[PDB]
Amino acid sequence: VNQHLCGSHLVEALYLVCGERGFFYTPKA
Amino acid sequence: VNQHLCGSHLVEALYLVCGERGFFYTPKA
Amino acid sequence: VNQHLCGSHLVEALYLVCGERGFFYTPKA
Amino acid sequence: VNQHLCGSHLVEALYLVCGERGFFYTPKA
Amino acid sequence: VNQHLCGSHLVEALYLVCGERGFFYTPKA
Amino acid sequence: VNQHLCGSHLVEALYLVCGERGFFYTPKA
Amino acid sequence: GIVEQCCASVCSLYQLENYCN
Amino acid sequence: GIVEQCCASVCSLYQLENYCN
Amino acid sequence: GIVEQCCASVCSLYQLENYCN
Amino acid sequence: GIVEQCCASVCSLYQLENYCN
Amino acid sequence: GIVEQCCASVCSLYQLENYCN
Amino acid sequence: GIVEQCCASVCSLYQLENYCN
Ligand SMILES: [Zn+2]
Ligand SMILES: [Zn+2]
Repeated sequence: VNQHLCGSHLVEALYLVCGERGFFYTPKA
Repeated sequence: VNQHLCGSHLVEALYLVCGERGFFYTPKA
Repeated sequence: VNQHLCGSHLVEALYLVCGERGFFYTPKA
Repeated sequence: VNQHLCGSHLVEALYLVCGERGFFYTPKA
Repeated sequence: VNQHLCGSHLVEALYLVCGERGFFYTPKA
Repeated sequence: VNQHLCGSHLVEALYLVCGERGFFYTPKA
Repeated sequence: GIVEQCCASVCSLYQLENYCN
Repeated sequence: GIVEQCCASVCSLYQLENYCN
Repeated sequence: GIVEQCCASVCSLYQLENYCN
Repeated sequence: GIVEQCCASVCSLYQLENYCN
Repeated sequence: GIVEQCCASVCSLYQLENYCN
Repeated sequence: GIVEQCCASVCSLYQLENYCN
């Protein structure tokens, strides 16, 4: 589906979806 | 992918995955 | 009291209040 | 009802329960 | 940095920053 | 200050600390 | 209902219990 | 305190009311 | 159920789809 | 990008995978 | 104060420390 | 890495700064 994800919720989705692999969090500034 | 997901953590993986249809969380079962 | 609860926060309140019992999450679509 | 609530989890049960009056979280005690 | 923190997110920041010490959550009413 | 921070918990401490620059979460490493 | 409401307006944990099983 | 009663132990929504300021 | 398969066990995003209503 | 979008608009978990390593 | 502010406007973790005990 | 230093170990807000991109 589609998800409307902001702030800390964005990073949980990333923690979950990459789990194991790890990830980069790069917001625009 | 493949993680340990306990207590509230699993309910949150559930909302992300499921989104709009939603889910049932029946631990008894 | 009263709580203003949206998105994933709605589901945590449900995880807590039903705990043990389990629950159904059925948003309107 | 009756759950195991550790670390941040307990502070979140606290905000939901307590709401507007708020709370004190004094673990030392 | 600066953080825009509302509702339950406010209390997580407090759970983290005081950790050990504990804290008071006193919203205005 | 000094806490045990596991799984999603650490990614959340990361967003609060880091904020706008953001972070990398490389567990493999 | 539940979601609509808890978000749109306000809702107490008592109303929330109508959702467990 | 809260931790013992609630993290080691178990406690209900009822008992958290005692920590509402 | 879900808990065993996922908290004791391990499971993927794939398996959570089975609990989407 | 990611953040802008996932928040501003909407985003699926498939797009999200472009962020792991 | 705290809440009003951290939400309404912006607040740093340094200001937040004024809340522990 | 981060996990060991922080989940097995213990670490402060100070050490998380090292993972800020
Ligand atoms: Zn947790
Ligand atoms: Zn939120």
